[PDB]
Amino acid sequence: DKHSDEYKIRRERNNIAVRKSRDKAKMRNLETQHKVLELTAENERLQKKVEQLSRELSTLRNLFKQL
Amino acid sequence: DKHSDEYKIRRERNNIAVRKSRDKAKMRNLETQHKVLELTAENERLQKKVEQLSRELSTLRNLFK
DNA sequence: TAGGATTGCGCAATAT
DNA sequence: AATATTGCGCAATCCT
Repeated sequence: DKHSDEYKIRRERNNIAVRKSRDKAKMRNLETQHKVLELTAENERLQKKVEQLSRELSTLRNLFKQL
Repeated sequence: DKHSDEYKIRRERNNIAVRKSRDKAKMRNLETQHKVLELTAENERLQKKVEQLSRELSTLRNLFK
């Protein structure tokens, strides 16, 4: 009975739930995009640290090897 | 007119476009989530590398003493 | 069995 | 013209 009164309230409740679910998912996506930005900045920081330490170590090893 | 052949083909083509558009968005969102997993693992790897390089530096510097 | 959460899809207005 | 998006909503199904 798609004309019923009860039917309409059931549909209204689901429509409310749908918007809530969609909002939540779209927010989760936005949070995830933010996480990528955050993780990328951290990845760049770590890359820089690894390079710096690698050069420091290579220089020290060369010193010992030049004895 | 919903009986119009033009209408019928209009709906058929739009339904294809709507589905395509929605699949592309779901794909983009899944990739973004994937990148989080990727970067997380990579950052973990680099951190371990940082720690390893530091141990190697310490070991060598101990030779001075 | 009830009832909210998720998901896929259609429609039609609207944008490109 | 034709395809791409998107607000609104139906219905099935998943989850409590």
